[PDB]
Amino acid sequence: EGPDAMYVKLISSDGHEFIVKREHALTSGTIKAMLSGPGQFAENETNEVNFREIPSHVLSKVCMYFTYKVRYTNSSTEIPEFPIAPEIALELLMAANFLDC
Amino acid sequence: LPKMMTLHQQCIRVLKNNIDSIFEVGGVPYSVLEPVLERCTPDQLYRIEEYNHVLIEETDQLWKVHCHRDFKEERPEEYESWREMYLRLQDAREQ
Amino acid sequence: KDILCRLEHTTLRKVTANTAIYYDPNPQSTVVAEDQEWVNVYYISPWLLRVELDRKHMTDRKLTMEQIAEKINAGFGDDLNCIFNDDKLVLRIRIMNKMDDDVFLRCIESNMLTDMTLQGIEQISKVYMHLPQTDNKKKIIITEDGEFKALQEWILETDGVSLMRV
Amino acid sequence: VGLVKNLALMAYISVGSQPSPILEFLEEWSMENLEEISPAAIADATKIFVNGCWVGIHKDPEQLMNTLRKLRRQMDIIVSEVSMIRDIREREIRIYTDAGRICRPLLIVEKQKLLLKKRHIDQLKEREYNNYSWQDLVASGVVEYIDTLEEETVMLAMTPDDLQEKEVAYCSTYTHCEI
Amino acid sequence: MDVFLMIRRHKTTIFTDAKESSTVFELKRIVEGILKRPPDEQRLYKDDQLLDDGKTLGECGFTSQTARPQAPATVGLAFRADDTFEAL
Amino acid sequence: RSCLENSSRPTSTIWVSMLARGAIGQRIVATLPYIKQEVPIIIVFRALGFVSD
Amino acid sequence: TVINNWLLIEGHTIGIGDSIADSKTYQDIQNTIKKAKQDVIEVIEKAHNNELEPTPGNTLRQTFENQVNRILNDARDKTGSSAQKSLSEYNNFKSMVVSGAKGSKINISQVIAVVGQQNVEGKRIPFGFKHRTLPHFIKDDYGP
Amino acid sequence: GFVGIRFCQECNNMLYPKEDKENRILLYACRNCDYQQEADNSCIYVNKITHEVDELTQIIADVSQDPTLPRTEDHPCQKCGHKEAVFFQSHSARAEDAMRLYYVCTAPHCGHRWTE
Ligand SMILES: [Zn+2]
Ligand SMILES: [Zn+2]
Repeated sequence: EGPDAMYVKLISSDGHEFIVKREHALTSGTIKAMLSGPGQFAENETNEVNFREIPSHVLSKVCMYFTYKVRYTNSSTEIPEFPIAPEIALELLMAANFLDC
Repeated sequence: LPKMMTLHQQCIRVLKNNIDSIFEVGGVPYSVLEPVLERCTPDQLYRIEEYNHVLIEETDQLWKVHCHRDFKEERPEEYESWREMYLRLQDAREQ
Repeated sequence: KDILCRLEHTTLRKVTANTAIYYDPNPQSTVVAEDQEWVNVYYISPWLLRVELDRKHMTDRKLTMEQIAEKINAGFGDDLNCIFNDDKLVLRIRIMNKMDDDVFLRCIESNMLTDMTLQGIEQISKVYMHLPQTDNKKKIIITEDGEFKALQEWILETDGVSLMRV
Repeated sequence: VGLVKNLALMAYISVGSQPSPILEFLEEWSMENLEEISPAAIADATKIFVNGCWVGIHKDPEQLMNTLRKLRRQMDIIVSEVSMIRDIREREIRIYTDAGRICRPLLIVEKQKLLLKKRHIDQLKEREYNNYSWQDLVASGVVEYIDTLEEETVMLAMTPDDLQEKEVAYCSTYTHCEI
Repeated sequence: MDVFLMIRRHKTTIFTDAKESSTVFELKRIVEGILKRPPDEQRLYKDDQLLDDGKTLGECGFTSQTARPQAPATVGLAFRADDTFEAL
Repeated sequence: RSCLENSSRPTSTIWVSMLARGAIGQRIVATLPYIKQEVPIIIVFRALGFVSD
Repeated sequence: TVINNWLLIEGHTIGIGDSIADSKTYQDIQNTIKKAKQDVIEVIEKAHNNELEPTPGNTLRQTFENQVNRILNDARDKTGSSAQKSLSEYNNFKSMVVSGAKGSKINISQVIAVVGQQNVEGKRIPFGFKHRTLPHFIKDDYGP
Repeated sequence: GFVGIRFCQECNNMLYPKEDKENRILLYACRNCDYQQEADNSCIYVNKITHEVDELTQIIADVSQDPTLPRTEDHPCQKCGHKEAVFFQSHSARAEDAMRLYYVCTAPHCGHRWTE
């Protein structure tokens, strides 16, 4: 949330917003197109990412997956999977719309 | 599983194991839902389409993959989408 | 290995890839047309027996096509003429001079495949070379110092018995 | 030794049946007779043998075997002891109704799940109250008798633990389970 | 190795990354760096086991399992040490 | 070992065999019940009522 | 007479505790079995991807069988060696084996560690079904 | 290449090879009736002694429905991109010298068969 960008805040129209490592949110497709928008260099540092219509636990799983995938891609480990609950996958699949991954 | 998966692949492999868990899709477009519905069987497609009617006109080409697997000797006639042909021949064969 | 090749029976069947029968009444214009150049170099019944031999079997048996050709000539005594070349290992056999010659060439091709020996001894089907690691089948010698010394030397086994020829 | 054998406990030797219902059903389930076909149609079709009698050919053998298994599992036209074998590689369907075929009952597995549910077990716990018996379990399409020729085409799970198995189950196409 | 705790204050959750041994108020320092939180505003609660007054991460409540990228371990937060403990 | 169904009769056995290589080619013969010698199979097909090859 | 009357004082038994090994020994046996099964799978993958070189005097299937039987015999030998190495001086299987009275080290190995490969007519268990030993396996399964 | 049976038309019997020296060419003649026909291919008979290297043409696609066959998802189909395929060794008597795997795509309407 602070303009020194290693913590970025992101909101889903829910009370439970989430603030995450930008370096561990680096694998987002849309971090290159709505924080790295028409011009870089302090467009990113605003850290008001006001997404809509996502329940809190869903994007908690999504951004925990962000940290998960960033530190489990190009590391010494490549095997592990992601244990999502079966029902929430549906609404998590709409998160699959947003983040281009 | 010595494989890396992104969010699309993770969600669709979990859902590709438990198609049966789907009751109502909410508002997902078919273009997103295209993988899990192609690895599926026609009774489950009937269940999905009769809980999630808005998908019907999207899934008809999918029914072709079923039709040429269950009625491989057949072709549609004109004014016959593949879903209604599959249901008509399926009920005719059961009768 | 040279002795093993000289002992193991080698028919033409062990080294032949294929045999085909053709109607070629004019060797000046070969119908197969892949053998035109060397047949025209050489240049008769209109029936042709074209024998193609595998590369690997003709190599590891250490056989050259001249040996097969002279084996043909010794087997039949110029009852039939066999030309050959390679640079595909190609033989071409005709029968010079009421049992039409196609079934006679049938029969001599059966004789080719079964009843002809290239190298080795007829009753011996397979020869297994080995170097024994035990003293049961070694060459024990008495040295100049006077000990019994076991010498590991290559020994052969057979699957048939032709002891006197061996 | 080896020449005198004994039955396994659930082994049942088939008693014999008339091929006539299966033959009639095959005649009007799109199988064409041998008398009415040109030989050119035999190369791509599936030969159908009923008690070793080549009676015709079929163009869609997979749905035919699905239909025949559905008929036998609900104790329709095909009785339970009839053996039906699809030699898939050799394009043949052999139906045996004769006596002397030794078979055994196996639980039917569809999509890595037993068709035997807790409702069947609960009904069988009160066998002398519900009048639910083993024959009702056969008629339910839960168990079926597989002989030695059909067993050579089935895929047996040794236990239901082979069904409820994770990403590498060693087989995802189990058709039957040992009781 | 890693660490994974959802620093959960009802409607605000902080993310962290650290290793199996670090003083537990350095967590408050790394919250302070970007979220401008004085140590009064950083009364971290217990884990399922009681919290670490000895002030390291390799002490009670934290194991090698709680550094799970598959799913972390969460607990509530109160941004006041003695006065009030505000939830929602 | 052919035996007619729906009846209790002895089984009649037919042997459609092929001769060994050791003969210009190897031929298919038929050992029929109540026939002393082996019969070539094309003769059996012609006697069944199909003369053309 | 003298030894049979001293055996009244000493006594000799066999029990289920003579069939038990150490937990470390069980771990070693399971590790050896796992490694040998992995080796058999690797030889299977080499033969399946046409990377298996035939040995002189034998065809490809018989060289594969020789390699697999060598791996499994090494497994049975190593697990048996660990089984005898686990045995105490009070072990009665070991007592009857080193006395020469009854049994062998193979019997101790089969009781404690690994029964081993079953052979019919000198080869492994044949494909009595269509390319399957039993209908509980998949077709063309050449694993242990 | 192989040579097949060429049939007569008058009696539908077998045509046997023969030569005419007046035209000095090759003809397939029927010797039940008096039919004759000029022969297209000069090859009368061919051995295929070591031409058993191919087994793909004898495989049929129906083995994709075999539940006892091993299935893999690490060998995608080249013709259609389906992820799943059955694999099996050759079932011939020529398979004593090879444990080579053949693969058949399990997607319907494709039936593509390949090797390794
Ligand atoms: Zn004619
Ligand atoms: Zn395909």
